[PDB]
Amino acid sequence: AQSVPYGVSQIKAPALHSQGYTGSNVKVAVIDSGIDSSHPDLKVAGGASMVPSETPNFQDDNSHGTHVAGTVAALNNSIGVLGVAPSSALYAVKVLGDAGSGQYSWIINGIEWAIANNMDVINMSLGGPSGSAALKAAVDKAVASGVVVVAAAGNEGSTGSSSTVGYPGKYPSVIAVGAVDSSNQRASFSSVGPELDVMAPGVSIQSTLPGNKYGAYNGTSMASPHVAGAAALILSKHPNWTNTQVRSSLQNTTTKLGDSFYYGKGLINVQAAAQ
Repeated sequence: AQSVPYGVSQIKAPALHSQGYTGSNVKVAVIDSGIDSSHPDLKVAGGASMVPSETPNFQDDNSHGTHVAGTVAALNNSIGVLGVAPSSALYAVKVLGDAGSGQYSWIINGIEWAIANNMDVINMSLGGPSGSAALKAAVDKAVASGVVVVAAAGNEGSTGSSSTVGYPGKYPSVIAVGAVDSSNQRASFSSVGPELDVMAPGVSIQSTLPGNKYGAYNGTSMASPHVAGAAALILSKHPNWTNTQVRSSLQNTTTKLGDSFYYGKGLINVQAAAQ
């Protein structure tokens, strides 16, 4: 029937959930490649595409769009699983190409559109080994206005001690998510860096998949979605709170996991950060 995903209880959205807050009047933009709107677990509120050749923003070939948009917010009924901002207003913003189309200029005008309709929560479960002057220009802008910009830190590992968190995650106005498992070990593929902010549910995180389906993925970019929603709902309770009031209540309440550079602050606790 309907199933609670191991990472959702493990941070504790459902403490906030049975408290009544699910992020009804919150919006998370899911900055990926799509979001099937005929998926029985998803209610998408709207969005757009920033990909030139891909009309529908509600066409996801690459499958990750939908996958991600499900730790964030699958159903509330008797089918599939259980999202973690299960009540958000969710904005399908497309900037990825099928196959994996990487145009940085797609990425930026994506934050944009996001700025322009008042997004409260921003989620980018992408990034790369090179940056760009603009990227981190905008990146500043969304938080400036008052958006909380949340990304995947990235899926490298070590390479000695320098740092494999990628862009826009490395740029400090962002909350970069490292993956842990249910035993709060950091996943061998989770990037390491100074610039690593918190740790989250990234291994075998099962979510929504097109054609009446669901499935599971290992990703610094499956954790990144837990993280974004704790925040919704943080906001749902303290909807008056600043974009910064919020980062703060997030950095300083996790669960400590292990040295800062594999783990960051450790594990994000929705119930501690919420109140």
